[PDB]
Amino acid sequence: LPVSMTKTSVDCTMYICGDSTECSNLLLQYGSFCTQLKRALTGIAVEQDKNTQEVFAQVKQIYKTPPIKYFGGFNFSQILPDPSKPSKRSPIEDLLFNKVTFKGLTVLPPLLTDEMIAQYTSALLAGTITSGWTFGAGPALQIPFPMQMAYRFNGIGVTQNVLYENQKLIANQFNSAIGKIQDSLSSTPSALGKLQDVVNHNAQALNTLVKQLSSKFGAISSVLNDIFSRLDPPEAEVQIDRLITGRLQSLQTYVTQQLIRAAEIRASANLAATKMSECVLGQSKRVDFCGKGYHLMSFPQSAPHGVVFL
Amino acid sequence: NQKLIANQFNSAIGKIQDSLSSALGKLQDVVNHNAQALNTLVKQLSSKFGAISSVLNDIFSRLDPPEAEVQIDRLITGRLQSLQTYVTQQLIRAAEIRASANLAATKMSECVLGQSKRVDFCGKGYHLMSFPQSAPHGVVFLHVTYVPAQEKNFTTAPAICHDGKAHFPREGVFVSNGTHWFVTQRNFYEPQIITTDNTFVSGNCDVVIGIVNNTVYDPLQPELD
Amino acid sequence: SNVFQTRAGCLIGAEYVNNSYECDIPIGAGICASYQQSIIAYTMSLGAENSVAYSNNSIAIPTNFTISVTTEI
Repeated sequence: LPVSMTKTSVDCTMYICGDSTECSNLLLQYGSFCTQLKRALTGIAVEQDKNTQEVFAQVKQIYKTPPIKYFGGFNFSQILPDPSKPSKRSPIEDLLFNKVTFKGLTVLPPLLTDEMIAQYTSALLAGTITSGWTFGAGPALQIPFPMQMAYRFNGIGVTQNVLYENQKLIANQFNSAIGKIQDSLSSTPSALGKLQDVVNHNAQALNTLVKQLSSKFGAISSVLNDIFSRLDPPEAEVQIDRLITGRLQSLQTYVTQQLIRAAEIRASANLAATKMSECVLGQSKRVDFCGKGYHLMSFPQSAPHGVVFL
Repeated sequence: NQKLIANQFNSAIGKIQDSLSSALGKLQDVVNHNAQALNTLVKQLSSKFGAISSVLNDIFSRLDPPEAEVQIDRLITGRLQSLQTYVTQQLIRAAEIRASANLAATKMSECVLGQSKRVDFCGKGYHLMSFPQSAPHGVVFLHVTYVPAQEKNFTTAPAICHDGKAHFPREGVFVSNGTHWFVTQRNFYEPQIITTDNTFVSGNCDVVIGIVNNTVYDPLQPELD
Repeated sequence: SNVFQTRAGCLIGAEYVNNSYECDIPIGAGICASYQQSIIAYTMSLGAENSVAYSNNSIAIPTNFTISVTTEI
């Protein structure tokens, strides 16, 4: 699911004019448009840091998995963090990261570093492996995991007997299905796609804006310096007026499209905070919300600008 | 334990008045977002928009009327763009409140009109009830929730083997105060003795790892005694 | 006289501290700033570390309840 998008800031004066004081003087006569455009992009940008804090900052305390990691025979090495890798990203998380890998258009940095967005995921995935659903409803209370699974079987209508009695088979089936997960993404089908569409959507968005800086918009030339010098002062301002208006519209279209796109991401960051509570911190009785079948559990993993739940 | 629950609810309801009075930013954000938008529209009326002056009257008075039209068009086009941006941002803002009205209709239906089993939809905790209070352009819901507290550590065993048949607990967990084995309800400690009433017997004592031997009491046999 | 470089940019007027506390004014890139008395920039603390005590045979059962009337606007 895609949780957040790139937070960008645009300087109206450099973009509309750019090393042309005479243009800046003309721009003021247009109005407060620069102020509203910065207010719009600043709100999109602060939301992009609440979209990423509502999804992963659920847990109050950074819980930690034990030094010895034997959990009933279920093997979580592929999911739980290992110290050798970049950050301490876990092996599936490393693959997802490697898979996905100006002219005033600044790109602000996200407030929470991927070292932290990843440490939040280690707490979420280390008290869901010890305590259970308890961590999200109060003080985290420890339950041995081959027993948390029997309580999660009872919620699909199947008795506890069907886990302890068939425990090793259930464990091998979990460990093997966990193993194929890396290959399913790493067989190179376009699985990440949804997150990568967001990067591509944003990069194309900026490219249209930068490549519209080269458009006459019905004026004599795309270069302000030539028009300023090659035209007389009254003539220059009237032709310049088309250039500033067109560039103001191109910046305005970027923000309108960007607010519509931010809404789609806020919708996907509110579906991933209903799936990091109902599915990561409880068992969901809703149907097909959390898997085709009867949900037994779900595990969070952080990918570039989004979340993968297994 | 009815009185404790009653005072805990009653005091907690008391703190809400002060805490709300330390909060309503989400509701005041809408009032502010709307005001800024209306004034930006009024101030744009006071902007030249690449014209000799904002006032239409002065433009008509100090220019010849047939020639003045192109300058007038400059103002009208700018103001139509200004209104069109108002309507477009307002359409995008309307669909943020429609999304919030839809979650409030859902929270009213699944929390005021019933008890939700969804996690953290109606408070952080296990929902017990929820109360609706009107606020100026929104709703404030006083979600009531049961929060487990004061934990204690015990030794847990998955099955209890008596007479070579595994016995699993019908509802609950098997817990030990160090020496005596008991069956407890999971979300509140209520230690109880193990009898066939609270235990389901399935299988033999050689298939589950962690079965602990003990005595599952028989209720019928002592009355026979 | 206090200058310090962070991924977001150069923060002038604030002295980097090696202490860690919660985020009051979020500067960006993992660094948060507040007012000690001077203005101190630090690395945000995600929260307090707790290690749940996982064990093959230990459970913890909640022995009391609290009734909390939270508010959502």
